[PDB]
Amino acid sequence: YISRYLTDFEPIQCLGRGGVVFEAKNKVDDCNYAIKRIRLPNRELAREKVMREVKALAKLEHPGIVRYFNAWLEAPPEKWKVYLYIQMQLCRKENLKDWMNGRCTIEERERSVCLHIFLQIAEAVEFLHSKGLMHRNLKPSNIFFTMDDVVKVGDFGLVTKLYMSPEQIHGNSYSHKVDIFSLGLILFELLYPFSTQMERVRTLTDVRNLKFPPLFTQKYPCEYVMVQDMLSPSPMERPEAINIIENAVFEDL
Ligand SMILES: Cc1cc(NC(=O)[C@H](O)c2cccc(F)c2)ccc1-c1cn(C)c2ncnc(N)c12
Repeated sequence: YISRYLTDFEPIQCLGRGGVVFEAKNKVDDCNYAIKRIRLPNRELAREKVMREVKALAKLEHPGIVRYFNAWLEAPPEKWKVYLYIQMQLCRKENLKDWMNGRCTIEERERSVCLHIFLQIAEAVEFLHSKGLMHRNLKPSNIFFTMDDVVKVGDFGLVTKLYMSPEQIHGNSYSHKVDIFSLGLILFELLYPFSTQMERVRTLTDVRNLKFPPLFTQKYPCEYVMVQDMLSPSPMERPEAINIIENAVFEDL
């Protein structure tokens, strides 16, 4: 037995860890892809549950969704069981976190470029919600850029907490509102740069509890009302993905 992945791609490196994610140039077409290797569940309703998802995911086409290419199953003989591969468009190694941690002044955070980036993330989330799907992984380490500076939501589907909503932590991610919450923090962190890791944690932890820096509440007064809405502590209160994109602040960017 020889595995499909090993014959057809020469691996470059590992990009992710949690399933594993590799970089690998396909030999036929000579382009480098992001490849997610999941070890599958051993049960026969846990297997089939997943395989109904890869079917629904592979149908997704949107500008904020990393471009899909292929999926295939393998089952090799271990030396001492059944891995699923997903070939996805490779993305720039510099994610949203990197981008933010490299621009720490109000000046390097232009109000125009920031709202632009955020809208794309919001529009991608609108799409997924309208398809009856939810992200549940919105956070800067997992918001990406394409070679051509297009923003993409990161990995989701196929089954830190500072960007998780409360219910998500102690509950069952119950509603698609958990994504509205995540967007709130992300919008703030874009418009209010940090100096130190401590500052970031202390201030986000506070903004989870609606304790905002007054300098922010002054500087961006509209944005403040949005981030408040998006954080409304009773889930059912928060806006819908659609409502956020239709907010006045997004007009003639
Ligand atoms: C591994 C990975 C997977 C996805 N999967 C999906 O969106 C989503 O599962 C999906 C599947 C199928 C169709 C469909 F529409 C959507 C998105 C992003 C990355 C990614 C992570 N890391 C660390 C990366 N590093 C460089 N490039 C990268 N693509 C990545």
